[PDB]
Amino acid sequence: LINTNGSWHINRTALNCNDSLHTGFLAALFYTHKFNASGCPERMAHCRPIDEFAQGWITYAEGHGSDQRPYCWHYAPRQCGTIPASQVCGPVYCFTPSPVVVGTTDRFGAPTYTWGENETDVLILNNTRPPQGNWFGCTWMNSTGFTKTCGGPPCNNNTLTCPTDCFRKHPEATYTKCGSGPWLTPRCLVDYPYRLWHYPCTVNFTIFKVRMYVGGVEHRLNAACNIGHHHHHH
Amino acid sequence: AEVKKPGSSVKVSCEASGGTHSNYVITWVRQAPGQGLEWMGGFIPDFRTAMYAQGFQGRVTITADESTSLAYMELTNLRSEDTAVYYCARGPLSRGYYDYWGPGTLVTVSASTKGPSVFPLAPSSKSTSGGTAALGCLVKDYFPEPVTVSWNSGALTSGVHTFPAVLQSSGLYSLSSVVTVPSSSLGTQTYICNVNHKPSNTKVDKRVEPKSCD
Amino acid sequence: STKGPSVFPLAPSSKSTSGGTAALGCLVKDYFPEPVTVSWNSGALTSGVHTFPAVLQSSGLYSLSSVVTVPSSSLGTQTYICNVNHKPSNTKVDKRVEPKSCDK
Amino acid sequence: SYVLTQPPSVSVAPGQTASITCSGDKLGDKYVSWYQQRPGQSPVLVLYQDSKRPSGIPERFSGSNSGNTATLTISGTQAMDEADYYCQAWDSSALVFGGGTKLTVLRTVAAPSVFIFPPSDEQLKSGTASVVCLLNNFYPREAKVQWKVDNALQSGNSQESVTEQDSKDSTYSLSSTLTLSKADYEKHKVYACEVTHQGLSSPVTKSFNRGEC
Amino acid sequence: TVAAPSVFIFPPSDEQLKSGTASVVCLLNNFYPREAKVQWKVDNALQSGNSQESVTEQDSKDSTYSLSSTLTLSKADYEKHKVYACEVTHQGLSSPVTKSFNRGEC
Ligand SMILES: *[C@@H]1O[C@H](CO)[C@@H](O[C@@H]2O[C@H](CO)[C@@H](O[C@@H]3O[C@H](CO[C@@H]4O[C@H](CO)[C@@H](O)[C@H](O)[C@@H]4O)[C@@H](O)[C@H](O[C@@H]4O[C@H](CO)[C@@H](O)[C@H](O)[C@@H]4O)[C@@H]3O)[C@H](O)[C@H]2NC(C)=O)[C@H](O)[C@H]1NC(C)=O
Ligand SMILES: *[C@@H]1O[C@H](CO)[C@@H](O[C@@H]2O[C@H](CO)[C@@H](O[C@@H]3O[C@H](CO)[C@@H](O[C@@H]4O[C@H](CO)[C@@H](O)[C@H](O)[C@@H]4O)[C@H](O)[C@@H]3O)[C@H](O)[C@H]2NC(C)=O)[C@H](O)[C@H]1NC(C)=O
Ligand SMILES: *[C@@H]1O[C@H](CO)[C@@H](O[C@@H]2O[C@H](CO)[C@@H](O)[C@H](O)[C@H]2NC(C)=O)[C@H](O)[C@H]1NC(C)=O
Ligand SMILES: *[C@@H]1O[C@H](CO)[C@@H](O)[C@H](O)[C@H]1NC(C)=O
Ligand SMILES: *[C@@H]1O[C@H](CO)[C@@H](O)[C@H](O)[C@H]1NC(C)=O
Ligand SMILES: *[C@@H]1O[C@H](CO)[C@@H](O)[C@H](O)[C@H]1NC(C)=O
Repeated sequence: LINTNGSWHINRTALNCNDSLHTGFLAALFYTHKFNASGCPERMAHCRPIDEFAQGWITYAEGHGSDQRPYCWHYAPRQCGTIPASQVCGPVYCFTPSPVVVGTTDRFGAPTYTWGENETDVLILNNTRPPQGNWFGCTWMNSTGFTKTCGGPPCNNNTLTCPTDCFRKHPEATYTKCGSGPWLTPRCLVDYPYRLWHYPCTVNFTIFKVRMYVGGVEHRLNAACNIGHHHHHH
Repeated sequence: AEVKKPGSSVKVSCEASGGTHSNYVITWVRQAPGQGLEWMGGFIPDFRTAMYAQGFQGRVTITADESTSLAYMELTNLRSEDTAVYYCARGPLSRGYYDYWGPGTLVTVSASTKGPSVFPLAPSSKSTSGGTAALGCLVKDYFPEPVTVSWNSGALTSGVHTFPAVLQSSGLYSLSSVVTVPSSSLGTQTYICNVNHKPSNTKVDKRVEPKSCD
Repeated sequence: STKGPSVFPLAPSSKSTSGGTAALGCLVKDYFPEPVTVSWNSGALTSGVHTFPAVLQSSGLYSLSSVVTVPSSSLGTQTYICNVNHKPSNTKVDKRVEPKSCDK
Repeated sequence: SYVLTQPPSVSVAPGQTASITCSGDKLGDKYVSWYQQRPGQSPVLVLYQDSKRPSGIPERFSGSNSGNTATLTISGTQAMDEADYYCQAWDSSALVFGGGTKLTVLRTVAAPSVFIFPPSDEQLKSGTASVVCLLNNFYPREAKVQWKVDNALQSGNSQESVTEQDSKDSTYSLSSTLTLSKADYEKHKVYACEVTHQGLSSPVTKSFNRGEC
Repeated sequence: TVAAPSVFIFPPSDEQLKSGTASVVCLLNNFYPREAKVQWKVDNALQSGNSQESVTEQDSKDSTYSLSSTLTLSKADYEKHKVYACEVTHQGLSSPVTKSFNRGEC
C-alpha cells in the first residue's frame, strides 16, 4: 500500500538531492558533531524550556506556521496532503507513532519505480490522526538541504501552542489526542534510523524502551530522551 | 599471492544491500606492511552517492550491483607503492565508527622494469710489491634478472669474478664484476666493462682507469 | 605397521620431602602411526599436566612423555593412573604410577 | 591537512596501568575511536565515542578525551594486551587515523624447576634404559641441558622436546631424554642432569646413584 | 693448505655522488676456509645492519672462495667521517687486518 511497516522500504524513495550548495549536508551522513562543536546553543536559545508562562483558561486551532526550523519541540506544523516528489531527499518517515515509510506514488495511486526521477511523481500523505486512520504527522529532508515537518492541528501577555504532551498545561492533553510530530514529550523523540540526520542536535540524547497505548491499540517503541533536569519517573 | 602487473587494475568487493534498507555505511581502508591505516572512501547503499578521499581522487571508482547485492571499488594504474592489505568495514549509519572489520585481501605488484646503472671502481694507485691490482665495475638498480657482464669483448677471462646478484632493500638488484691483473699493465692496456641487459635492451660500455693523482 | 605403544612409569623422587611439590609421569614409546591420547585418573585432571610433542625415535618410531606435578603430602593416600589410547591399534592401556619402595 | 600523533611505543610490566595518548588540534571537539590490532588480524573496535565501550570487551579498558588529547587507559595489563592501537577521528569531510602505537609487555624471568627420573625396572628388563630430565615453568626459552655419566659428557644419543608457550604465565617446558643399551647403562654408577639458564646464579645439577634404591 | 685472503677496498665513484648515494665496497679474494667476517668501522666507530655480502663458489680445479661486502651510505653521509676502514678476521692471518682510506682521495 501507500505506507509500509516493519522497517523495510524497497527503493521507491525520492532520490532527488542537491550538490550546488557547499553546505555538504549529504556529506554529513557518515558522522555527527558534538553538541557544542556545531554551535547548537545559538539555534536552541529561541524557545522557552520548561513552563511557558501559561495556566489554561477542548478545541482545535488551525492558525499557521511555515518559517522556523523544527529543531526544538515548540512548533505549529501545518497540514500537508500531497507534496511534489522533486523536493524530497531521502525517506519520508511518518509516525503512527511507530515509524512508517511512505514511498512515491502516482497521482491516482499507482506505485512508481523511478527513484523519484520522473517529473510527474508525487507523494500522497493526507495527514490524519490514527483514530481516524493514517499517521499523526511526519518528517523528511528537502532537496536543497533542510529538514521539514508537517502534521495535525494544535489543540486549544503570553501564549502556548501545544503540538504534543502539555500534560499539566491542559486537561490531560495526551499524544494520542494532540500529538503532531515525533515529539512525544518536550524532551523525547521517536527514534528511527535517520533520526540523527534530521535532528542532528539531539545526538546527546540517551536511549530508552517504551510502551504506549493509543486509541485501543498498543505500540512497543524505542525512544530517545536526554537527562531531564527534574526527574526520571513521574 | 599472484602479483598484479604494474599499470593494471584490481577490484575489492564487499557485501551490500539487495535493494532495501541497509542501516550501515561501507568503507575501505588500506594498510601497507607496518605503515598504519589509510582511508580511501565510503559508500551508502540507500543513497548511491559515494565519497572518495583526496589522495586517491583519480584512481578509485566505487560502484555497486543490487541484483548481486555486492559493492566493489575498482583501483586502476597500480604502482609499486600500492602493495598492501585491503580491509572492508561496515559501520552504523550516522555514528562514524567502523565495526566488524572483514577479512583482509592482500595485493602485491612487482616494482617496474628498467635498465642498470654502471659505475667504476678506482684501482689502487699505490705501488704494490706483489704486482696485483683489482679493477671492478658495479651494476646496480636494474630489474628484472639477469644481466651479463664481460671484459674487453670477452677476450679477457683469466681471473674474472662475477659475483651473484644481491637483492637491494628498495626492490632492485646489485652486482659486481672484478678482475685482478698485473700492476705493470695499468697504463698500457685499456680495460672496459661491457654490460648487456636484454629485458630493457641496454648495452653499456665503461672504461676503468686509476684516478688522476699528482 | 600398527605397532602399539609401550608404557613405562616415571616414579617420584625417593624422598624430595618438603613443601617441594613432586612430579610423576608416564612414558609412551615405540608406536606408529601418531597420535596417542593421554589421560590421568578417569580423565578428570587438568592442573599441572604436560604432554610433550611426540619425538621421532632413531628407527622411524616415536616417543612421548606425560608428566604431572603433585603435592608431596598427597602421595601417602592418593593414587594416580596413566591411560594411553592409540587409535591405529585400537588399544587402551592403563598403568599405576606408585612411589618406589626405596628399601633394601 | 589534519594529522594525529601518538607515541611510537609503550612498555609496561604485568599488573600495571598503561596510558596511550592520541593528540591533535582541538581534538576535544571530536568523537574519537580506538582500534586494537594483533599481528596479522583485522583490527577490532575497543572504544567508540570516548568512553562508550561495546559488549565483549573486559572492564579493564577505559577511555577519556579532553583539551587536545584522548587517553586510552588499561589496568591490569597482561600478556594478551600486546598489540597495535590506532586512533580515529573525522575532519573536513575526511577520515584521519592516528599513528599506530605498539604496546608490549615486559616478561619476567622464572627459574626452572628441574627433576631427573631414572629408568624403570620393567624397561630395564627389556634391554633398553631411559633416563629423563624435566625442566618445567621457566622463561626465557634459551636453556641448555648437559648430561653427565660418571664425569663423562654426553653428545648425541639424546632427544629434546619443548612444548608451546603458556598464555597466562608465559613459561615453557622441556623434556630431555637419554637412551642407552642395557650393558652400557649397567657399566656406569653415577648419573646427573645439569641445567644452565638465565635466572640461576650457577648451573644446577640433579644427580643420583643407581643400584642404591 | 689454508690460504689467507687478500683484502681490497674501493672508494665510491666520481659519478654516484651526483645521484645522492654513496656505496663503499670491500673485497675478499681467494681464501679456502669458508668462515669469515667483515666489520665496517668509519671514523673508529662500528656500524651494522646497513651492509650486504655476496659469495661465489670455488672454481673447478681449486677450493678457495671469494666474498664481497657492500656498505650503502645515504645522501650527505659520505660528506663527513674523514677516515674509512674495512676490517677482516680470518684464519692464516696473524691478526685481523684493516685497510683504510681518507675521504680526500689522497
Ligand atoms: C527499484 O524498484 C524495486 C522497489 O520495489 C527494487 O526492489 C525490488 O526487489 C526485488 C526483491 O529483491 C527485486 O526482484 C527480485 O530479484 C531477485 C533476484 O534473485 C534472483 O532472481 C533470478 C531470476 O532470474 C535468479 O537468479 C534467482 O531466482 C535469484 O533468486 C529475486 O530473488 C526476487 O524474488 C524472486 O522471484 C522469482 C520467482 O518468481 C525468482 O527470481 C526467485 O525464486 C525469487 O523468489 C525478486 O525477483 C528487484 O530489485 C525489485 N523487484 C522487481 C520485481 O524488480 C528494485 O531493486 C529496483 N528496480 C526495479 C525494477 O524494481
Ligand atoms: C526546500 O528547498 C527550497 C528550494 O528548493 C528552499 O526553500 C526556501 O527558499 C527561500 C528563497 O526565497 C528561502 O526562504 C525564504 O525566503 C523568503 C524570501 O523569498 C524570506 O522571506 C522574506 O524575504 C524578504 C526578501 O528576501 C526579506 O525581507 C526576508 O528574508 C524575509 O524573511 C525568508 O528568508 C525565507 O527563508 C530559503 O532559501 C528557503 N527557506 C528556508 C531555508 O527556510 C529550502 O532549501 C527548502 N525549504 C525550507 C528549508 O523551508
Ligand atoms: C490529500 O492531499 C490534499 C490535501 O488537501 C488534497 O489535494 C487537494 O486537491 C485540490 C484539488 O484541486 C487542490 O486544489 C488542493 O490544493 C489540494 N490540497 C492540498 C495540496 O492541501 C487531497 O484531496 C487530499 N486527499 C483527500 C482529501 O482525500
Ligand atoms: C544542484 O546543484 C547543481 C550543481 O551541483 C545545480 O545544477 C543545481 O543547483 C542543482 N541541480 C540541478 C540538476 O540543477
Ligand atoms: C561544551 O561543554 C561546555 C559546557 O556546557 C561548553 O561551555 C562548551 O561550549 C563546550 N565545550 C567545553 C570544553 O566547554
Ligand atoms: C514519466 O511520467 C510521465 C507522465 O506520467 C510519462 O512520460 C510517463 O508516465 C513516465 N515516463 C518515464 C520514462 O518514466
